[PDB]
Amino acid sequence: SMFSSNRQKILERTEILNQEWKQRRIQPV
Amino acid sequence: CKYSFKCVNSLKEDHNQPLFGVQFNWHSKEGDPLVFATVGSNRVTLYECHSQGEIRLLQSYVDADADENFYTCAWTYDSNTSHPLLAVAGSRGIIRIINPITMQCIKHYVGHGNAINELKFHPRDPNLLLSVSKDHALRLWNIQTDTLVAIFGGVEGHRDEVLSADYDLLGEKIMSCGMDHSLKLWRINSKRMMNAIKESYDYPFISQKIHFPDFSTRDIHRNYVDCVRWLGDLILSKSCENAIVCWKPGKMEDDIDKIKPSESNVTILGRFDYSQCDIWYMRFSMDFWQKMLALGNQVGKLYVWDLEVECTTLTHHKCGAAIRQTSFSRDSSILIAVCDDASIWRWDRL
Ligand SMILES: Cc1ncccc1-c1cnc(NCc2c(F)ccc3c2CCO3)n2cnnc12
Ligand SMILES: [Cl-]
Ligand SMILES: [Cl-]
Ligand SMILES: [Cl-]
Repeated sequence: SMFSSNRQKILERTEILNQEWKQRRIQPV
Repeated sequence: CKYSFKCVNSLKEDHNQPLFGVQFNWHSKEGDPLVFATVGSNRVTLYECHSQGEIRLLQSYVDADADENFYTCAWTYDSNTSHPLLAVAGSRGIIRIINPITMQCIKHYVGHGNAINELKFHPRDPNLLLSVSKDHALRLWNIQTDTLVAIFGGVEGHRDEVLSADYDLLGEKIMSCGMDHSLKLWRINSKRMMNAIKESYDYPFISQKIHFPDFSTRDIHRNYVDCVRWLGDLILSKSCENAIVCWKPGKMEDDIDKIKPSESNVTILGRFDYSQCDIWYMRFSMDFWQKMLALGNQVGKLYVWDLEVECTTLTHHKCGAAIRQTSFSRDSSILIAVCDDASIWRWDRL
């Protein structure tokens, strides 16, 4: 499906960004 | 729609001017308070969200130019110090880099021959800032070396004001749109662009002049396109027809990375319909996980759709002014809307 395959791409790519974010410790404002 | 929200608070900024932008800082780590910035008139204001719907004012930046009108802001971080940074721009066509801890401008960039409508930071490299302008061009800046990496425009660039642009999730390509009714793709993972980005780190610096996009279409909307965002390999964009159109370059089966610059087809997959949002300059937003889509209208209604469905309407009787932009917190627990009457509305997810 067009929807199921695109959702899977979003899931994999957002997980890559979330893992990059989890490794960072940006100071609070 | 399975998503429900409760309006827990609202306030009005004392300048009484329209608020055109709102952005939560998605770079803040877990455990730290949720913070958002609002932009409008010659002001940038930061707020912290707390329990029981509290919207805590932190501080404001007032530009020395009383006639500056900020239209957009974007968050990033300093890769060397891990401190947060906020970029702002508007009618003057000047990009200001603000230190949010002090709310002071630390540096600025000139170059655009007119107003800047949108700023966006690259999702992987925090130093790469994209600006889009009424001068018909997009510009990519490296804020670590204070260099202009590239100018996207010229022979086959936009022929009228650029209103919006977005990077894809991994930061390999940009889609831009504007007053010429077109949506254009610019690949930044090309060997030319990857080398230009590397040269900007080695660094007057000579910017790449990218005259030709990797795809262009005028067949999705028949009028100005004021907002575009990627939804994976698909695109969401809107004009004044009370609909956000979900589409993709090429035929149904065509892979986004195999599309040739001369590709003449587009595939329209569907539309998210709404009402009373046919004036220019109204932005839609998505949460981090791209599970929810939000858009405010001219009479203060906030539409939310569940993107995991191949519509919840948030209304408050005292919220009646145009909602220019909305922002979700990184964890999707809070949704903030900002309006033409300088009001800010906080909606908490149930
Ligand atoms: C001065 C002014 N008065 C009255 C109404 C609007 C404007 C205005 C606002 N915003 C922008 N640009 C930013 C921008 C955009 F480009 C596309 C969509 C979008 C926005 C903000 C919210 O949704 N303007 C550019 N020129 N006038 C403007
Ligand atoms: Cl942002
Ligand atoms: Cl070129
Ligand atoms: Cl349309």
